[PDB]
Amino acid sequence: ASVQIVYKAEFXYK
Amino acid sequence: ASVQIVYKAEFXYK
Repeated sequence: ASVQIVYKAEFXYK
Repeated sequence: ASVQIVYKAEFXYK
């Protein structure tokens, strides 16, 4: 599992 | 369409 952070504007493990 | 930047570790419009 890993930390995932997304910037798409909006900005958030699995 | 919009800019998308992802951090998952690795770090990249659609």
